[PDB]
Amino acid sequence: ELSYRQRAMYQSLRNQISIMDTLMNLVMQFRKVCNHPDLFERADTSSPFFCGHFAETGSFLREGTNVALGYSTRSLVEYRLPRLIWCDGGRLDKPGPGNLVAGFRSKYLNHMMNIWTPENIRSSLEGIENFTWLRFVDTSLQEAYRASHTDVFARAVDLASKQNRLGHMQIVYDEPEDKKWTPVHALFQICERENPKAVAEITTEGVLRDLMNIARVKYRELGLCRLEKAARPRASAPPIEVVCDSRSAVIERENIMFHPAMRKALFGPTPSEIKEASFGPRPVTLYPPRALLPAPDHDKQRFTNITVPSMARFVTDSGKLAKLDELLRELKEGGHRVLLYFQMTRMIDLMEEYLTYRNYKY
Amino acid sequence: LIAAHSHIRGLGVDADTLEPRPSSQGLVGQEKARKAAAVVLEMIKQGKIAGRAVLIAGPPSTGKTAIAMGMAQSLGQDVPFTTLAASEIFSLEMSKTEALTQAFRKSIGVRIKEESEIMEGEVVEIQIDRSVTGGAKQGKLTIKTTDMEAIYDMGSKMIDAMTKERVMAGDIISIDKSSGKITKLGRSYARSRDYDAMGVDTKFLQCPEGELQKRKEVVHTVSLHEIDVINSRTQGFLALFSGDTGEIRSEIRDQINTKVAEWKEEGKAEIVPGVLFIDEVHMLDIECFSYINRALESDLAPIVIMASNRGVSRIRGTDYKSPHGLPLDFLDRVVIINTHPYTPDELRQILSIRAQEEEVDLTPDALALLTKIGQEAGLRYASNLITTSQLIAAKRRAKQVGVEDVQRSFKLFYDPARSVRFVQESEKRLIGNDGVVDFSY
Amino acid sequence: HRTAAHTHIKGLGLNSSGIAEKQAAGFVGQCAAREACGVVVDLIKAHKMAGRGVLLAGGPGTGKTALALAISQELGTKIPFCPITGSEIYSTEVKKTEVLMENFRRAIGLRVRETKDVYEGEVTEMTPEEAENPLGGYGKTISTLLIGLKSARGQKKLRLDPSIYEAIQKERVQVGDVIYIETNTGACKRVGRSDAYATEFDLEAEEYVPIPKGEVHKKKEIVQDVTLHDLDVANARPQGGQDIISMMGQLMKPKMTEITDKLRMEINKVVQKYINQGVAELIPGVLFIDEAHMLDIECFTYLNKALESPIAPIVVLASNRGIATIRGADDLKAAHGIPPDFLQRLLIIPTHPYEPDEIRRIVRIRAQTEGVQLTDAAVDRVAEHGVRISLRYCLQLLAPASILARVNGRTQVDVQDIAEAEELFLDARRSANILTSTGESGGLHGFIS
Amino acid sequence: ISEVRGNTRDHRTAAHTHIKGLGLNSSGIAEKQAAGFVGQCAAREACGVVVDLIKAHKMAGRGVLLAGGPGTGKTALALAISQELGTKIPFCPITGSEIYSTEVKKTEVLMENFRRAIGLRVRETKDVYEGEVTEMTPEEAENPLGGYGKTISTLLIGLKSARGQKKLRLDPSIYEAIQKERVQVGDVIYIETNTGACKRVGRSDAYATEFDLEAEEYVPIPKGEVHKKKEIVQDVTLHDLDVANARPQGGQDIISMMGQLMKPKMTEITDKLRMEINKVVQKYINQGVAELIPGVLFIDEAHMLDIECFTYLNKALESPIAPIVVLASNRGIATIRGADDLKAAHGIPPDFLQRLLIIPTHPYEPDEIRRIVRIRAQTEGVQLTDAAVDRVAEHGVRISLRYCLQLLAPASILARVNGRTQVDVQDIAEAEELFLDARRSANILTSTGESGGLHGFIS
Amino acid sequence: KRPDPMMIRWVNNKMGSVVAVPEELLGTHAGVVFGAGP
Ligand SMILES: Nc1ncnc2c1ncn2[C@@H]1O[C@H](COP(=O)(O)OP(=O)(O)O)[C@@H](O)[C@H]1O
Ligand SMILES: Nc1ncnc2c1ncn2[C@@H]1O[C@H](COP(=O)(O)OP(=O)(O)O)[C@@H](O)[C@H]1O
Ligand SMILES: Nc1ncnc2c1ncn2[C@@H]1O[C@H](COP(=O)(O)OP(=O)(O)O)[C@@H](O)[C@H]1O
Repeated sequence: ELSYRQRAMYQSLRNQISIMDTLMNLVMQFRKVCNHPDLFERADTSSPFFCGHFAETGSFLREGTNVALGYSTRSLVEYRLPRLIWCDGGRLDKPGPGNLVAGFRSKYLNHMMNIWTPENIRSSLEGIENFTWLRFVDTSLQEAYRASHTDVFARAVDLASKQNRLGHMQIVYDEPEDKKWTPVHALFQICERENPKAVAEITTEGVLRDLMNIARVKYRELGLCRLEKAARPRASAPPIEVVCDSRSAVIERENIMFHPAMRKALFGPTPSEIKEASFGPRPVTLYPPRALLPAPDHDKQRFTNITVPSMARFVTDSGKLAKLDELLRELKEGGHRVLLYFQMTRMIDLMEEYLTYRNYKY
Repeated sequence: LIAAHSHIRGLGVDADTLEPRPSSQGLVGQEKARKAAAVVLEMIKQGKIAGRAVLIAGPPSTGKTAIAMGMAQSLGQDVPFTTLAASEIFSLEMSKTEALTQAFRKSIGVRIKEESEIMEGEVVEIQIDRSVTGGAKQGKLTIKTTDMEAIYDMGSKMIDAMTKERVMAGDIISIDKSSGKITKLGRSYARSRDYDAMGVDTKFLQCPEGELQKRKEVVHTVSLHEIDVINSRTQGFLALFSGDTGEIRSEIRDQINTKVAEWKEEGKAEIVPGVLFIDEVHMLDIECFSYINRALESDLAPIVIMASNRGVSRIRGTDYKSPHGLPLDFLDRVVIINTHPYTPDELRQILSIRAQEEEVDLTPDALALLTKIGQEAGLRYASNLITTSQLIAAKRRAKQVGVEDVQRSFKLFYDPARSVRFVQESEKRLIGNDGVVDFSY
Repeated sequence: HRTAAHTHIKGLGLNSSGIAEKQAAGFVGQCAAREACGVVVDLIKAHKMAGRGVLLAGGPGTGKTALALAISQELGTKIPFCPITGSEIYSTEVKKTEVLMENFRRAIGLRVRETKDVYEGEVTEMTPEEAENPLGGYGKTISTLLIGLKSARGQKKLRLDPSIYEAIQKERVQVGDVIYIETNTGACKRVGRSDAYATEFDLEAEEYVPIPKGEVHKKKEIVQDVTLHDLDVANARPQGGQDIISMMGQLMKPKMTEITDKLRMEINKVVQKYINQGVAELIPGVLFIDEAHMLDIECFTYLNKALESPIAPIVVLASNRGIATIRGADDLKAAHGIPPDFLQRLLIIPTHPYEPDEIRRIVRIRAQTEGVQLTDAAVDRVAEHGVRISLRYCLQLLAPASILARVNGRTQVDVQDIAEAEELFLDARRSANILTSTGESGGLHGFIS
Repeated sequence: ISEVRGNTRDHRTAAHTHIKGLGLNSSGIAEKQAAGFVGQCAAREACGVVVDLIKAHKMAGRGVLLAGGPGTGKTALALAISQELGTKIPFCPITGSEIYSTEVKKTEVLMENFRRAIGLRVRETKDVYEGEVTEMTPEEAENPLGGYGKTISTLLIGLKSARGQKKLRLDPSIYEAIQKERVQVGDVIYIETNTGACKRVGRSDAYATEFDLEAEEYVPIPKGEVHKKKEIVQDVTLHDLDVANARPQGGQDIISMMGQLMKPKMTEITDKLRMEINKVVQKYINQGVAELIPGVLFIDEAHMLDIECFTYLNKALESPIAPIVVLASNRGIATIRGADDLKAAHGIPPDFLQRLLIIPTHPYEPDEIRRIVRIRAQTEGVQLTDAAVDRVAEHGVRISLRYCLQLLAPASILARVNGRTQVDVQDIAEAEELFLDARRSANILTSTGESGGLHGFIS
Repeated sequence: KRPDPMMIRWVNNKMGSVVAVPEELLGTHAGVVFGAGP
């Protein structure tokens, strides 16, 4: 019978028999969809509905061969704010004229009267004082200060540079003679100095190594990383934006919503930086130093909701083509090359696309 | 290990007539209930009918779980059998309704087939090029059968796998081209001697024969719940396992239901509907029952089996009682199975199976006494005394459990009824419901 | 294909005049209720009305849910039918009135024409260009990418915004790939390798795809079906941009959020632009709140305001309960379990028990729906239940009796196979007798209270 | 760096420090007093069979109830069971109160502890080369590749340990690890043979004087052999496998690294994960490369569990991999925590109680209390006149065992404060007057809080 | 074809393995491991 794609469109258009008459026009498109639905509406690469503004190309002929693609994507939801609020001191943290508090308050609350500044920490570093432990946590006063002022993203970028040296000590300082040695300034990192995760990676029988990767292995072995997506969001939108008639807003939009340091951290070192680092006379530590964007869990859909039509979908979208595929394979084994005749000339083009997919010959 | 039901290996019915044998496959008695469960089991296998709720009812023991475990064994691994304790539904990460929705959708399999393609050959050479300071990697693999040699280009993902596997010339390897996984099968050359730290010399193998590429049809079964989790997300598919998944939106499920139907019409997938077994079902709230009753009505609903020990008992989350503790408009949708307490010869046969499963050689008089204990103390207690008497017998090096060991076990360990009397005989010294107690002599 | 409680229901079975045929489209009886449900279908198909309430009132097993699913089939696929139970409203992520609003806006659909403005080609050149920033500490930044795209109708060179190069980079595009670029979102898709240089000897399992036919720049148009709730969720959790918020918003765990009235109001303005632009048809649908007695007095008091909204779906409630205590309001009893304030808003369709010959008819409709070929004496037997026992108990026996008959080698179910089904599979009342007789006293073999 | 303290390694004494075991013959019969116990000969013999039940790997999912009044030694018996098993078998004690987490459903908290009580013992061989890098030196290849000009066929590295040094010939691919890891002569590294890569521990402290300032700490030369090949035995619980799979630790992406910078919130580990973990574990057991070592989940004040916890335990105990559960309860006939209409013995639902082996614990005779006072005194280090012993034991009969044991330390203070190296009646008669029991204090309450008033207790 | 300036090449076969280094990397820090630093 008809494939569900055919059956849906055929039913919707044959329902017009109840509405009108035009019968010849209708039964012509009956014959169309009953041959292949891609004659009636071609399956083509598609994505969710975009609930946003973009700049349309008004002409192709005027466009030329070199064109600049700006990022035009903006929200249709659009939050108009006066510059009195958004720029001239209605943001309490933004110092300037009018907002006379923010400049004082930033210095005193974040530095002068801030307990994590090294001068304050250094006064609290002995005995029963609140930073007594900082000798045995592996951070310096500088790293503690940094970690208390930078956000979780910036701190996570800093983690990307570090070496898990306490895990290597677990491999080397094993024996009674080694006394399970640990550097005394890392004394309190007990669970880093003693952790099966390090040992399981060095033993040649990977038994506990595999027991710790069970979930990620079977997820992959189930093919869930490769199976087609069964759903996606029906609508998609870019972030809502403030709209303010000032230049400071446009700069601050670019500084936050297109934040260069976050983007550089995610996407890694720039190609000239890689060249400079590899041709230099002495080694240099790049930033970040690698792309910190994760691997996508779906190994084929990656980071976008765009679908590309499969040729297997095209084959099964026509019941005749699905049935013919078995008959043509039988006829191939029967020794016949493909030879067919069509009432609609455009169906010959789809069969050429079908045959150039299958690589069977006319 | 040996667990409470490890002797149950099926339902013990004639596959032709569904007649229950009086004892087989480790089940004993309950013949009316075992035949009923066998009719349910067949309409599970047939798949045709969705959304049947069958309640197994009875006093404590009498094998209601044992029957449900016999059904699970008879379905085998392929059909989903989601065991759920009704107290699992009260999550803090999701509502009871969402927790039930996930439990239903865990019980419907999608059985998806694909043609993989695989390689099998000796590695003759490897070349890898690496960008200093990281980034790009490139390489070529030269791989061999008795009948072919070919040079395959390698991407970074494959070079990571090759180096993680520490692939070397003279290795026999297989590559699943679709997934990209590599496995070393062995080596055809000796392990070299020019280098140290080369590590373990794997199995010797002759070189693979035939063509390098072979197609391979493989089949994977995934739940509707596993399709839900990975289609509600871009990233974080470990939520299949960690359980981090939130309350999944219904738009995603509506889409998946439509697509799985389409995959069935395409012949890409077979839907394999299985069982959700809700043990202790009386523990659900009125809000849970008023969800299941309409969740059952969907075409993708599994067959739901339940067990309850409860009499005419209070429904949780409301002010009133009902049979089984289950709402009447819920029980309206249920066909009920009743299990019956065992006779002494049924007790004797069960205890013999428990003894054989634990590999304990009871003397005949010990089995008689355990049967007498079974009648008065209960089947579980009489079961617990079998392993206990085996240990006591081992203290005295006895080659069989004698009556003395069962009596010694009966002496050391109290049954419930005797413990209730012990409590009543010490109401002054135990903490009362008033919280009062006397600590003095 | 699988057979379920309502597979026999195909529609309301009305005449063109809107009178019910006494047995049609799978129904038997309920004619006055099927006629009232027809006038509700007319109220829905005529888009003019918002926020009307219907209550299907009637005891359990009187086909209230069959009526609601029949409405869902008379409306067809185009109109949104949004079924929920009252027990779905208690989310752990967001307040229960959020879930109601989400379901109200999920029950309003939109069909909208969309132009996708895209570039397609084989990547023939890709050349990044960059600036040495002042000392921000993150180092050099790519200022732009120059990329060459080749299609069948020649080629074009694109100087991309670096925001779009990040899409190209996270898509792992290379020279010689075929890519799709969507200028709506700045989003990218790697379609494959070219069919050029499509040699077999890659471990990479590449999909080689033909060069895009046609012009390298295209402006295809497609019609999208969306709900208002789909727009709310898109704009509350933005994910379609190439900005950092959209990027990280795909890495974070998805979670529901208490979408504000402010957002919903401003999406009404956006959708009304699509209407005035002529690119969208508004298609309001229906919300079926089954088991509406499981709502609570905060849900019902919210529904007052929600139905007064200048756009709201039709709401169909169903309840099976007499004079009952309102949940969350143990001081207040009312009929149907619905507050007396809210019941005034509804049109009540009362629903009635079936007669014995209707049960016989339903049993025969249901038997042939399941493919249970059933003798007339066997039909009469099953229809003695439904009178003496619930109707549902009749229909549930048909499958066991079929199994037992076929195990007995019969082609068709006799009275014997039902009489065995009646014995293996008890009704609630016979089981309730077993409880009261066996649990007549406590003990080792008693039922637990 | 740290200034080590030379003082004696004594130990603190707690309420159970005197208990050392169950005190049983090889026939399993209890000795009338032994290993710190006095009496409870029945309950000690029963616990001795439970001990042999646990040490025999047939057990799965059995339940025990220690039933008896407060003060009757049920927690002492559980600790004695734990000591009889020793450290190689997991003993996981919790109260029922610990199950009411805010952070996951309580059936998850109980299943975590249920799996904590199950151990796995994995044997593997560690195989490394380690040392200070004495040298790095390329071997130029016989047949260089055209257009490169440099071609190395071997890299040679010298590694010194405290116990010797070796000339090590390595596949040149190690250049990648050395260049990334920035290995230098005088750095301490190891080579692992399952990868051929290397990792840097640090610079050898032989070079700590190379500069007045350098920005790294130095590490000692490895004190083992230059080449290690050792079997290693890893203590693992199945709960460790749960967490290690459900929250991988080493991930190098931003979301992993942001994850490890934020609190490691518990998650409702799926049964699908746990059931696959079990299957791979059972595979490796059948290979014989691992031992399962099921241990004891001990739940004290188990009457604090509710009926939802107990109904889940039904399913949990039916698992084919499960610890033994030992419950302790003192709640008479009492209302079930989560089923206010239902009373049952021990506060355990009758459904669940039928599963447990109940062990009763009885009160103590006046002469047993006296023997306990003797055992406790010598454990605290207190020494008593016999008239002080008899006075303490008399309070044990009239008031409570626990109260009398708590008088020993106060009276020892007062004795030495009065210059006496042993406690006498004059000190006991004073300890008992500074430190009241609950009854004498309840009498003060009953007399003083007869009404509201300016000096009244608040009722 | 002259080799890439910055791809160092490892190749392994029956004869064991070698690493070959681009002439552009000799005299860089990446040459130091090979005896061919600045
Ligand atoms: N018919 C039977 N055949 C074999 N074992 C049984 C049978 N009935 C009960 N048992 C065993 O006795 C114990 C109690 O039965 P169970 O199924 O747990 O009862 P409940 O209905 O309370 O779950 C279990 O160990 C079970 O395996
Ligand atoms: N008039 C009718 N004609 C045919 N089948 C019916 C009719 N009324 C109810 N049924 C069927 O009887 C069963 C119970 O009806 P249901 O809608 O569940 O009642 P309620 O929802 O009020 O509990 C369902 O299988 C339903 O399809
Ligand atoms: N049989 C015994 N022999 C020696 N000490 C005991 C004995 N029974 C109890 N004790 C000690 O007396 C106190 C009371 O016992 P405990 O186990 O705490 O009671 P419960 O089980 O009611 O909590 C503890 O300090 C315990 O160590």
